[PDB]
Amino acid sequence: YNYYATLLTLLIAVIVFGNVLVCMAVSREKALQTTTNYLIVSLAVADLLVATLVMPWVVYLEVVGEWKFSRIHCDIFVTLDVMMCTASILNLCAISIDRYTAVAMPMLYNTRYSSKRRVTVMISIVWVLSFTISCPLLFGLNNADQNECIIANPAFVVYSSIVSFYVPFIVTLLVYIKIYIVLRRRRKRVSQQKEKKATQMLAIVLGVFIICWLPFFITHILNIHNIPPVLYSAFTWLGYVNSAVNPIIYTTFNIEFRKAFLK
Ligand SMILES: CCN(CC)C(=O)[C@@H]1C=C2c3cccc4[nH]cc(c34)C[C@H]2N(C)C1
Repeated sequence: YNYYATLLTLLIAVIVFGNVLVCMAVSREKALQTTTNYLIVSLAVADLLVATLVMPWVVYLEVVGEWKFSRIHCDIFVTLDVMMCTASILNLCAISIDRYTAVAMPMLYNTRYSSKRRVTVMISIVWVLSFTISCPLLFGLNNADQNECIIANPAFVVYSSIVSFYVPFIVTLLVYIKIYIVLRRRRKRVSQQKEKKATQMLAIVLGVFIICWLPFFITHILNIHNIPPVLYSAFTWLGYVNSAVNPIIYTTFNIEFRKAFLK
């Protein structure tokens, strides 16, 4: 099937274009070099690595339908898929925690020396944790056959799905609704279109993260404890589309990012 090549190649190109523009914008503009924007750059790097390393072999699987490369190559492919997707999800959770620090710890957030240490620790933790989650697949824990490159371990699927998605998902959800409650509290305590804008952004980021990743993981848990395969593939491609949409929703609304993208 050569019909998948076009569509999936445009998806890869869209992801690469958006994340590269975010990285170039943050690097070039001195006003944009802040620690929250460095968390955004970490998310963009995760998405760019998804598009560059992981997705091209996923296109190969769709086109050829069978794995005609080495078995160790298949192991690298699956562990890279898990690692980069987990890194993207954990970067989203880190951005949520940073935005919470902005609202509930305004004085500590403003301090440069403490904020640098916080963000360097968060970036290190998310990347190390994604690597440690993905590493057992390198050990031949996956049981793929010679023809096909897939993950056939239900136990690893459940255990990695939990730590990689569910608890960062619950944490991000609780953190964002906490930010919403604090925003409403200060709105009651106290032009005003910015206050509705903040609500819009929280709803948009939550909705994108729910729609793109939740169906895939819930389908995995339901499967491991029948459903057709085409929607399974589409659910995986939705998770990949998360990487396409993240650099839009996390930068294109902010004005300073728009100026850099125009320039
Ligand atoms: C069809 C077979 N493939 C391709 C290698 C998968 O199932 C991939 C397995 C994933 C997976 C399992 C378990 C935990 C996880 N966290 C993050 C991901 C993940 C990414 C996720 N990708 C998108 C698909």
